[PDB]
Amino acid sequence: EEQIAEFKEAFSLFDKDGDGTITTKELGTVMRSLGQNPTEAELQDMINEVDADGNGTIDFPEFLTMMARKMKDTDSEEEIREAFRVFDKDGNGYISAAELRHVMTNLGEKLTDEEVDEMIREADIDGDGQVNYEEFVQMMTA
Amino acid sequence: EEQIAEFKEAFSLFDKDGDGTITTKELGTVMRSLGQNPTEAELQDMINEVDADGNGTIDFPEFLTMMARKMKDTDSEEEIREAFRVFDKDGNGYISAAELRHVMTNLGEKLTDEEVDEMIREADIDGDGQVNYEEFVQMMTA
Amino acid sequence: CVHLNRKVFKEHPAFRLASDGCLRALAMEFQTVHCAPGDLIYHAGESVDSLCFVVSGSLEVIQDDEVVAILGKGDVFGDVFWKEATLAQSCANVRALTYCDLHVIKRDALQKVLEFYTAFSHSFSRNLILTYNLRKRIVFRKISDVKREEEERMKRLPPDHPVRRLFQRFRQQ
Amino acid sequence: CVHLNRKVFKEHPAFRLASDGCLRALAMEFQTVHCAPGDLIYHAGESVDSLCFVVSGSLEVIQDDEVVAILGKGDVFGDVFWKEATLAQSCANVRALTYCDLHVIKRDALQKVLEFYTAFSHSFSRNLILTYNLRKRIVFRKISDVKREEEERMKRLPPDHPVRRLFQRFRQQ
Amino acid sequence: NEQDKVVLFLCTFSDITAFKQPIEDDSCKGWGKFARLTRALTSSRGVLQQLAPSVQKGENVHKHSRLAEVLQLGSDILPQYKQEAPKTPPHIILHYCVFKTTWDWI
Repeated sequence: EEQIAEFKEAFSLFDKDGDGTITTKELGTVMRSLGQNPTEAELQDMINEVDADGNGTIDFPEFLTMMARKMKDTDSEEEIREAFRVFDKDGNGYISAAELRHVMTNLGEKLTDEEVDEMIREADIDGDGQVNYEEFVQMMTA
Repeated sequence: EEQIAEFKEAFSLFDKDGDGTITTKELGTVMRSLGQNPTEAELQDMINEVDADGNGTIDFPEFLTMMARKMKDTDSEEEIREAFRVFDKDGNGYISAAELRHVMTNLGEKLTDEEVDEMIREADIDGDGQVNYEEFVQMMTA
Repeated sequence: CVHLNRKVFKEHPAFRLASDGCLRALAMEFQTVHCAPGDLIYHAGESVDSLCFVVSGSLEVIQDDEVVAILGKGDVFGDVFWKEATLAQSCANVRALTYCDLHVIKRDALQKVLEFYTAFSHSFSRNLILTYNLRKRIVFRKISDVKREEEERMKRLPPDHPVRRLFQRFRQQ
Repeated sequence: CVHLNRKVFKEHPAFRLASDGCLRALAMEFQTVHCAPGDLIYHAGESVDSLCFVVSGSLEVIQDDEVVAILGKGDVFGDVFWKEATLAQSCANVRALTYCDLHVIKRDALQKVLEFYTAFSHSFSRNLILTYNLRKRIVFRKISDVKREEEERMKRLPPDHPVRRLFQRFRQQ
Repeated sequence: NEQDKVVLFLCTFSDITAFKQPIEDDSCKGWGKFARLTRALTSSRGVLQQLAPSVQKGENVHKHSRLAEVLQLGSDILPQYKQEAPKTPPHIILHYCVFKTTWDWI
């Protein structure tokens, strides 16, 4: 999620030329400096088992799929994050009152404008019209 | 009532010479500048239907009768204004305690001097011995 | 402070029974107040929270443009605090005739001293007659208005329904 | 102080019934406040403990980046204290347009004066209409957001179980 | 705005009551309805359009005068709602100006 850009230093530390192309020779070099001696055959098996393109070179959003695989968050954390994904359609980290109006139309339960503004304002704490992930969980707690 | 003197600018704006004499020719001129073209016959009908003197010229207290006709105030406002007219005999906008003594004699229910002074003082707020229209309605409310 | 308020404490019969410690506890809360001529002390409707001892000069008490009491040297006005136990509005203006020296004492401070000196408080209540109660309303009539009303009395249900109601309210008062 | 706050006491219909003693007791607790342009008075969510009389200049009331009321000469804003009897947060910022002179009065001092002058307090409640209640929230919609939502409405139970619960909470609200 | 975005609607009001027609649902008189219309249309006729009612055919002239005040204002009062610096008319130099300060120094 937010550590996706924090992995970018590690991903630039992966390749030796820094080309966005995960070489087999560069991976063998970094494992050899790690202290393991793997064969190139099992490293090619790892390439064909990891890469979605699968051409001897992989990218950083091509690793984002494996990052989403190895993420594996909790129960309630994934619940509120998926509720953020369906509840914010733009995914911009904020809940506009018009976004809550659109998901009130898409929920089936239609609410008034005063009630939807009161739901925003009870949800909001800093008071800028949009609520945060923390402001979302602050009412999803109890 | 209080707008009677505020109509005096309009009444001086009615006549052209400003003589206290509503001319038929001046009324035809001001309607012609208004954008209507009435005949002088219907304007003479309006003169004979409006003026209490009825001589081709009318005055400002001669219009005060039509102003009292077209006043047509509310129920409770006219009630408290007529209660002011019977309750203040001088009509001076104030209720002296001796005025309340005279209307206590003319009401039939005679009260003591201490009770009539207490009625004045409970009625009065600014405390000058006389009460106002607003001080009258302030106890006539509830 | 006892020497400053000796002009109260030697002249008043309420204070001729005061203990020495009670005299200290009173004089530390007294305030000497000088007033100019025409510089009034209490407005009409002002809160009377301080009974004042006029130790010098003369004062007049104007209720409804009429002088009601002249206060001279050694006269106590204000409100009887220990018996009233509530704040009231002043009935009358208290204009100052001359350069006067009063010795006021606030209601809260006087009540503190009288609650602490319980044996003195009964003597104070029995011996301090207020010269003019500023709380109580004095009913009267002006002679000019009585004369004009006699002239008018020699000259002289649709209104009563929004009027007798109020009258009955005043009967319930 | 009555002469300093004559700009309130001669112009407001709430104060045209005020007694002389009540006028003194109000003006001793009034505070004239000068503000610079762009120097706002109440924040969003600040406690509104002081109703202000704008005796000079002009103010704007910004709720959610939108001007909601322009206050001019002789306009009263704040919160209706004697009827609310509780402190509330301000709904909106109150930015100052020009160099303005307000005449504020704190809620506690105004409540003291209105509790002591009981005959005046009813007249104050009947004659002081607040120009802008800072307590009450004004619901509206922005035209640009309504236009974008109309564009989105032309373009368009596993989530509902942790969501409809909250919805029902809002139904209980 | 200062950013040239529209932010307010100024709508200016006047009365064309006396210059259109009298119409009443109920009245003491047609004369009374005329009196109420003359009491309404005051700020134009009784004040601004005072050279009109002596002359005749003044309806278009009075409407043009009352609208031409606001029409010249449609270019004059474009106050733009900006917290801008107050300015003097030109050919009037400021007191604390840098040129005026170095002029006073020389």
